[PDB]
Parts: sequence; C-alpha cells; structure tokens
Amino acid sequence: RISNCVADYSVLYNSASFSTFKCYGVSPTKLNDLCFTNVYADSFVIRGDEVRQIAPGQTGKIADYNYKLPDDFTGCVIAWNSNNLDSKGNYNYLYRNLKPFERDIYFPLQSYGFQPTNGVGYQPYRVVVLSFELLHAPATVCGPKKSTNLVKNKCVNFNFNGLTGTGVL
Amino acid sequence: TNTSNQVAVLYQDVNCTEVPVAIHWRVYSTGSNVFQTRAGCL
Amino acid sequence: QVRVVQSGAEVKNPGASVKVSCKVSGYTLTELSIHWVRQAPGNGLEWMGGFDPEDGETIYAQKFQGRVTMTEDTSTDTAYMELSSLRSDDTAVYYCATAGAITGTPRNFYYYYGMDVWGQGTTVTVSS
Amino acid sequence: DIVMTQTPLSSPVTLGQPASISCRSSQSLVHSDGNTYLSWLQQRPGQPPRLLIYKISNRFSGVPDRFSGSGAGTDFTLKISRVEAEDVGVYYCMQVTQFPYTFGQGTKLEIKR
Amino acid sequence: QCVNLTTRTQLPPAYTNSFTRGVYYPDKVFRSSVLHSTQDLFLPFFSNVTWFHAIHVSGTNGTKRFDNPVLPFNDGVYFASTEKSNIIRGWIFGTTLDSKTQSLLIVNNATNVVIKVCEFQFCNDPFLGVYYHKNNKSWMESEFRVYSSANNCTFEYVSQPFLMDLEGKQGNFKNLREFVFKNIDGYFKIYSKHTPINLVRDLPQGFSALEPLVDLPIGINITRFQTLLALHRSYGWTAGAAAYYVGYLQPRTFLLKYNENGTITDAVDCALDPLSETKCTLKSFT
Ligand SMILES: *[C@@H]1O[C@H](CO)[C@@H](O)[C@H](O)[C@H]1NC(C)=O
Ligand SMILES: *[C@@H]1O[C@H](CO)[C@@H](O)[C@H](O)[C@H]1NC(C)=O
Ligand SMILES: *[C@@H]1O[C@H](CO)[C@@H](O)[C@H](O)[C@H]1NC(C)=O
Repeated sequence: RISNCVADYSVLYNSASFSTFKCYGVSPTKLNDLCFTNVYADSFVIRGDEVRQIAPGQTGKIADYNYKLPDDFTGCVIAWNSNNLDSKGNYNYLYRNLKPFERDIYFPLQSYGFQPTNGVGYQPYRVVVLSFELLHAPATVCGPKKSTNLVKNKCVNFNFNGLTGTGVL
Repeated sequence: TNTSNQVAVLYQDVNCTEVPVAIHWRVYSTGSNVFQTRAGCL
Repeated sequence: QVRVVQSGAEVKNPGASVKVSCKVSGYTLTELSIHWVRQAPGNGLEWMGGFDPEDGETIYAQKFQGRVTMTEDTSTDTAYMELSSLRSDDTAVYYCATAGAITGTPRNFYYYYGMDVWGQGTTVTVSS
Repeated sequence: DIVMTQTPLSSPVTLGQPASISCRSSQSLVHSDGNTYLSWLQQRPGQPPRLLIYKISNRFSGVPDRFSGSGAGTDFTLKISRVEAEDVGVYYCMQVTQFPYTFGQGTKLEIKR
Repeated sequence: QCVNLTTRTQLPPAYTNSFTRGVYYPDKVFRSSVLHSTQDLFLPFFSNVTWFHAIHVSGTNGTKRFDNPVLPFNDGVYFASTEKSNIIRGWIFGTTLDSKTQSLLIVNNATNVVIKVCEFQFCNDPFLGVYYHKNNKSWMESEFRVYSSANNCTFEYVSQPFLMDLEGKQGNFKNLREFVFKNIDGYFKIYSKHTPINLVRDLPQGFSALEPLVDLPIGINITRFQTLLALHRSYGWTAGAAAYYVGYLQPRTFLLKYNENGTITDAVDCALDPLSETKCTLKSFT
C-alpha cells in the first residue's frame, strides 16, 4: 500500500521495459493530471500466456486457482517478458473464490521449473497490478504537478484533487 | 399516515387459499379479517 | 491460595559470601514483595532483608548491617540474597515471606500483610 | 524499637481447657492507618511456622475455631475452647506494624506429663 | 500464562427488540435534506437481538459463572455494550480460530489500539490478564495471553484507541457503545458510535447514525468471532454485570433521511411492514 507520497507516473510510463502498459480503467497519459485515494501494488510472475487470462473479464486455470481480477477493474496491469530479468529450474516459482485478492495457504503444493535452455515462451513473465482506490475521500497519493494560488468570487476554471470544473467559489 | 399506521393489503385476482402459501395477521393469514372479492383477496 | 519455596541448606565459613534463594508461588512474586527474614532455631525473626513496596528494593537489618546484597532475575523469577558472615542465629531454617497489597479494581487502599506466605526454608552451617 | 518478648518458655497443659500466651511490647503497636495489627505463627515439631493469624481481626486460612482473639492491653491471648494435640510446637508472636520487624525469643507448647 | 477458570454451563437465552438500531453513514456528503435510497446491509428494525452476559450474573454474584460463548460472525455484526469498566476491550475474527487461516486480532489499550493478523494459535480461553508492576507502577498487563503465539503478523497497525472513556459518567447517564463490523470486498469496516443513555438497561427508542472509524484492508475471511475481553484478575475475574448484545445484519434497510446539518435523523425499512414499503415506493415519509 502506497500513501503519503508524490507519485510521478510520467517517469514510470517513459520506461520502455514495460512490454504492455495499457490501463483498463483509465488512459496512461491522464494519470499525471489525476490523483488517487490509495494505491495497491500486487507483484508476481506468471507463465506469460496468462496475461491474456489475467485481465478484467478474463479467466484461466492458473489464474482461477491463483488470482482473478474483479469484473470491474479501475487500475493498470503492467506485464513484461522478464526472461532477461529472470534469466537463471526455479522450483520456487511454483504455480499452484475469485474474490478480489483471493487467498490461500495429497499436498496442495505443486512443483515447477524453468531453465535458460527451456523455450522463451515457457519462461516466466513478470506482472505488477496497480489498483487505484478512489473513495472520494482525502487522497494521499496525487500527481507530481505543483499547485497554484487560490482565487474567489470570480468565474474561474478550477481543479481540486483531480476533479475539474468551471465556476465561482 | 397522519391518521393511524394501520393498513390493509389486497392480493389482486387470487384465491385466499393461495395467499398464505404465497412467499411474497400480515403473513400467516387470519380467519378473522379476511375477505373475498372479484378483485382479489383482502 | 499462596505458597512459598526456598533453598535447602548452605555450608560456608565466617567472613565469606553465601547465597540463599526464595520464591513465592500461588500468588506470583509480583503480587507481593518478599521480605528476606532470618531466624535461629526457635528464635525471633531478624529482618535481614525487606523489599519495601514504597521503595521497591531490599533494605537491610540494623543488627547485621553491611553484610548482604541481592540478585534477582525476572525471566526466570529466581531471587537470591547474597548474605555474609552467617551465625548460629542464621544456622536454622530460612523462612521467607512476603507482604501483599490487596485492592479492588481501583487503587482505593493497599494492605501490608508484612509476611503473608511461608515455605519450607533453607538451612545454614558456619564452621571455622 | 518495640521490645517483644514472650514471658513463658514452655506450656504443658491438659486437654480441654483454654490456653494462651502473652506478648508484651515496650511501646504501643498502634499503626498509622488507625487500625491495629497482630500476627501469630505456629510451628509444629519439625515444621515451618504456620501463620496462625496475619491479623487478629482476620485470622489466617486454616485456623481452628478454638483459636480466638482476646487479651488485656499489652498481653495477647489466643483463647481456646478445647485444646488439640497437634499444637505441640513452637509459637511466635509478630507485629506487622513497623518495618524493623523485631521478634521475641519464642514459646514451646507441650503435653502435660 | 494461559490459566483457565471459566465454567461450562450455558446461559438462559434472552432477547429484546432492537428499536431501529443499526443505521450508519455511507459515503460522502448529502446535505439535500431529502431522501436518498441506498442498497446496503444493516440491522433490520424491530429484529430481536440476543443478550449475553460475559460474567453470568446469577445468585449473589456473577463471578461464579464466567461464560463468554463463541458467536458466529456471519455477514456482519452489530455489537452493543454498556459496561462501566472496560472488561471487554478486544475482538477476534476468523473462520476457524485454530492455528490456521490467518486469524485476525484486535486489542484496545488504555490509550491506544493495535490490530494484527498473525495466524494466532489461540488458547482455549480467550483472556488477556492484568497485573501489578512492583515499584511506583499501577495495574498493567505484563504480557498478553489471548493466544499461544503469533505467526508472522502479515498485517500490523497501531493508532489511537477506538473506545472512549473520557466522558464523565454519573449515576444517571451511562455510556453506550455501538459498533458495526462488516467485511466487504477486501475491506474490513468498523462503524462506531458512542453516546450516553439513561432511560433503561435496554436500548431506548430514537435514532442515531454510526460514523466510520477505520477501513482496514485485510485479506481474510470472517465466519465466527469470539468477543475478547481482558479478564481482570481480581484474585479471580470480575465484572460489573458486563453484558453485550449481538445482532446479525441483513441486506435491506434502504431509505435514508437528512437534516439541514447533514445528519441521518430518520430512516425507513422497506421490507419491515407494508406501510414502510409504500413509503419507500413513493420516496416520501408521509
Ligand atoms: C378459487 O376461488 C373460487 C372463487 O369462486 C372458488 O370457487 C374456488 O373453490 C377456489 N379454489 C380453491 C380455493 O382452490
Ligand atoms: C426473535 O425473532 C425471531 C424471528 O426473527 C423469532 O423466530 C424468535 O422466536 C424471536 N425470539 C424472541 C422474540 O425471543
Ligand atoms: C442544524 O440545522 C437546524 C435547522 O436549521 C438548526 O436549528 C441547528 O442549529 C443546526 N445545527 C447545527 C449543529 O448546525
């Protein structure tokens, strides 16, 4: 959980490492101008074809057993082919409700393994899901843009914590 | 409502025998204060 | 219910340090304050050590002053008194008791049992 | 210093009669709290001193109906209805009023023979 | 050190009508002073609520019948209390509460509050205990003994105490605490309201809305909750007839009124009575 900080989504977006950065909830460009009440980052690794499975309204056996996104998802999913990042099989990347943030604790545990010899497709792909919570309450994490003086009693265009309008205050 | 909070309920065009079995003296029906009518059971 | 446990015996010589143990069970040692009290066989009790609730530490006896210290551990709940130059007044069963303060939920009033609970006790032997 | 001393050393007594011991004090035993305090220890032969009473008003747990408070001024009295054999050991009278906690020599209880 | 002293006899069940209790503030401002229908789960009006005695008061004293049954949590809980002394100062949530499934614990300090999730190995008796601390120190617990041990404490949190006692209670007015505990999505929500009451031991007729205290993100499932109370070792537990009322929420109490200031002065339940449903349909109280 990220709070009490100034976000800089422009720098994160500029990075070319992210193979896919499209946000289902919103558009990446508008992120800087917008402020979010809370940010939750969930990081993990998947097969690579589960990226299609891992998306709003997308189902996959591994995803279903492990993690399923809510039907409506106002957030971003950043997946990248981390074979170079994860080049090294790894018996720790063991792929073993569908409620938001599903939980879990014959043995249910299952084995897995990838090696550089193995095919690139079979190799792991890294994924980070940034869920933005907008409770319409005081928002701790806002964009990098600096504020400006306040004016009153005159027809002016305004902006408060990411909500825009025109009027008199 | 300015005069009492007591009300009656009309189940339109049904039989008073079918009303109690309807899942939907309010629910369980009553031998007293039950009336039949061409419009329904009151 | 309240009980007390103590050491068995000690073999020492004049002018040498000795260590005698004491413990309060039933009512934990926290529930009260131990007074290291010493006596001879069928003799009056000497107030060798008193863990004053007001001061929260052991004060010594005037008759045998400058002769004792203490060492206690809270994790193991083991309390020892390091006495010295024992006597026939010490050559007997060391009975240690504790004074307790009892109050309702508020601290309306604190009692002073003086010496509430007693145990088997520890012997002592002094030989030249 | 409150000089505490038990006048008697031995007390052979026949069964079925009140008996007690005196415990004199050089100065008064009145406590700062306004309520007097008393204490009595019974040590059966080869046994730890069993606290007969931590307070005269409220005697210790496990005291026979025999033992009851009484006395005259400085002298105390553990009144007894019908004496029992087990009380054949040493006796101590203590005052928990003051911090020095000065005690008397002690008394021994015996069976008449 | 987990010491067990509770008895093993049940209490004669007692009930009492809620009288409209269990309405709380959802979301942001609405100053319209006009109705606003909502679809959220509350405690239905005029639904009887049990009445548990933490220390069953029978005969001369209740201390001889210590009893704190483990209650199911279900969808949500409305917990109401009026104890003078804070014997009940904790809470436990979980599906099995036995060294599995990452159970949740909440504890209240005399000046703080701590929430934790450590997959606790609960002792058979959920108590805390309080001790005296030797020199120039008053009553205070040396160690918690709610559970055998804590395991990895996935979630931690500390903040100011939820329960307030600064209010000066007299022989007439006694504080009443109401809490709504809910678990929706990945959020555990606690809506609390403290207010004096003097009419009766029961809940007097009226209206009052529970403001939210916190919204903790906890990824745990709650089925059974056992009210945790720091049994005060009055060597030897004791309680001034401590008792608590537990109600189970249902998914319907819709209409909500507002006044000029922005408080929920009155509300309606559409499914309670045909008249109430008529009032809901017209979107008007009269
Ligand atoms: C239904 O209502 C009619 C009304 O004429 C009645 O004759 C008939 O017996 C009823 N059927 C039932 C009660 O099953
Ligand atoms: C409480 O109400 C229920 C229905 O909600 C009823 O079955 C039960 O008997 C009632 N208990 C009482 C009134 O004590
Ligand atoms: C709330 O509004 C009412 C109605 O105008 C008014 O009488 C009352 O003083 C207000 N209370 C507060 C706390 O603003």
